Amino acid sequence: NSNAFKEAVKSVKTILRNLTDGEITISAYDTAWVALIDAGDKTPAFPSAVKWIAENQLSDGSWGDAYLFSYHDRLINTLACVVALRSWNLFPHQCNKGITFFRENIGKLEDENDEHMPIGFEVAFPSLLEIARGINIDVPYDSPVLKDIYAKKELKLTRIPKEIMHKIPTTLLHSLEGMRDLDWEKLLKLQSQDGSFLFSPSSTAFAFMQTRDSNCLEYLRNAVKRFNGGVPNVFPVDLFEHIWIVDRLQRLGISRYFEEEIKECLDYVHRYWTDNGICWARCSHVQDIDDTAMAFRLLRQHGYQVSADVFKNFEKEGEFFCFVGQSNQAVTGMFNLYRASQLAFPREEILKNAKEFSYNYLLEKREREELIDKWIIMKDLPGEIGFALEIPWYASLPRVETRFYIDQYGGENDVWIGKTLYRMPYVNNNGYLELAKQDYNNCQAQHQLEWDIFQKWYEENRLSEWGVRRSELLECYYLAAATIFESERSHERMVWAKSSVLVKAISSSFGESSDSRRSFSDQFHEYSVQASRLAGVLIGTLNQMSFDLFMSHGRDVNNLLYLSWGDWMEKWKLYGEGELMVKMIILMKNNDLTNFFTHTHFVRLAEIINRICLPKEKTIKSMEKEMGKMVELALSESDTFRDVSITFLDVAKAFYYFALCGDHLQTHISKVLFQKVG
Ligand SMILES: C/C(=C\CC/C(C)=C/CSP(=O)(O)OP(=O)(O)O)CC/C=C(\C)CCCN(C)C
Repeated sequence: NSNAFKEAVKSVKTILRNLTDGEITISAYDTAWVALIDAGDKTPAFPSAVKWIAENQLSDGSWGDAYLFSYHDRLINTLACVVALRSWNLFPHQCNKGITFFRENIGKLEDENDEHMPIGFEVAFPSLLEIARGINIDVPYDSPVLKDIYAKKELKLTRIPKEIMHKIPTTLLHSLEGMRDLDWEKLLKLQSQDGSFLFSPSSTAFAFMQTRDSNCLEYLRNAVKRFNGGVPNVFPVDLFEHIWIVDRLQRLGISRYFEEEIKECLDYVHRYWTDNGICWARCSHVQDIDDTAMAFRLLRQHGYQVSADVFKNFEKEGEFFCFVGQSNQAVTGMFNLYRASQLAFPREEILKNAKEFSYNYLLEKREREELIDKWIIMKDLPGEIGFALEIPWYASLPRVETRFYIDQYGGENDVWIGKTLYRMPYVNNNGYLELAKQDYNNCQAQHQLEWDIFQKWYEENRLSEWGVRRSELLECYYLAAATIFESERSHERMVWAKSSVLVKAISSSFGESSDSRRSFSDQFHEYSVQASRLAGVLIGTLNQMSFDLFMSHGRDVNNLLYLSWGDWMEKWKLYGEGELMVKMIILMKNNDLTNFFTHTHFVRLAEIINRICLPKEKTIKSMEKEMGKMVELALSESDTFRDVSITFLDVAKAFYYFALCGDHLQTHISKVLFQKVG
């Protein structure tokens, strides 16, 4: 909580409060199509788009992404801008430098092995070349590398279902500028509600040139105004931006700083949610599975009511697809489907099918070394997918997922792929990463203090002689700290860790028979020599914890502590650790939620947790089924009771993670607790 830290938090809040239709970089290709429009008197309709072009040429004469050089991106943006400038006979200094760049680099188009192909390049690029030849621009139309691209365009055009494109909304509307022989009377019926052709400024500019439709013009006027002459390759991106910012702040481990602002963002997303899902932009007649899956997951996680029926439209013969009627299955979309499918409730068959499909799809891509995505160049997509394949959501503890994501997140260096390369500065942001590194390291420093205190407690109480090994001590501390990690929740974190250790000692030391258990239970109330000693350890520890909470927060929970341990002991002697830990955590909270221990919803959750937290595949699957019921109950909870339901889910996930991964935790424990980020 340095001043600098607080100011950084305030800067992220200012971002969140001020989101509108998307902070997205300008596409020179799209700006050039806007700049081509004739106002009606043989002058540009948008002189500020022509100015943008001339002002934003790169020093080598190209246009495009300055920080990620791609021949495809540079050559299509540069050709478009030269066509725009030459068409009006304006800015010849820039126009000629662009022609020089094109002449010198066109032969290099295919030089980069792993270069990602801009969307629609193979139709859009030859189309621009034919415009350029029409206005007599002297570039090498006969460059040898250009034989195979032109062949591809005619092939693509014969495959497009052009009659369907005129009847129902499809993704083809985003790219009309490379097509010929269109029927505008039909296509105008498919205009989006903001005047665009599927949120593409270039496609909309071409439509306007062919139809002079006023609603196309208003979409363009609005975009050119917002971006001071330029336009992006897709706009708006309001839903994409709202959803991805929430996802990134959550995964980076810093979302608790932004609770109010995140609620407002998700209220916005929910306002535009529909029974058919969503795309990147509100109020669309085309939806996509990546936006739909991300919004579904975040809305369900935050307690909004959403139906898994939204996914039905994307399913075909047991497989799932990014868009209806297209074969694309992007790694990132299927990753986001896999994440969403894990929030399925027991009755949601379509998500069970989606979970199987997307898990197996990603497993195969990983095996074949095809974890590469058409929509984005990321720092570490294989790392993200690898973690998701290895650690299901039911086993994913907050600090474990965050510790790995902070090393995967690309910050400002990720680049998205549209018709041209683009950036999303409020999704992919180095300041978020710096805040996340600082916060992670600050919490980790506190955990290291506590780990020293905990080892001193273990040694002073001689717990090694009551059957608790050093390796177990570290596991108990880790599961608690990786779950309840905040510096201000030390009391909850430490009561869970110490309680779990004492249950192990008591069980190891007195759990063998009914006599041994009675012996211990009697000594607890009475406080056989041995049982009295371990009993005093337990009692001393409860007293210290309640005293510390009283001195720090004024809350007296002593009687509550003893009641809960008493209840656990009764059942143990006869024959429920999950429920004991949940009560302990709730007791140490800086408020009073213990009034809920009697509530029907508490009792229901307690019944389920005691079935998860058992005293192997079959056992894991049994736990998952019970987990599924807990999730549905917890996620459907009243706001005041939310903290309690969250606690049940916390404890259960720690148990599930241990059951699944507990044979080989060493690298996770080291990264989470003992290796600083950065
Ligand atoms: C309508 C769009 C693409 C064109 C249609 C498609 C899909 C063609 C791939 S089919 P193909 O395999 O044949 O390859 P090409 O022919 O198109 O080059 C998407 C525009 C939106 C964005 C850029 C925002 C994405 C935000 N999302 C990441 C969250």
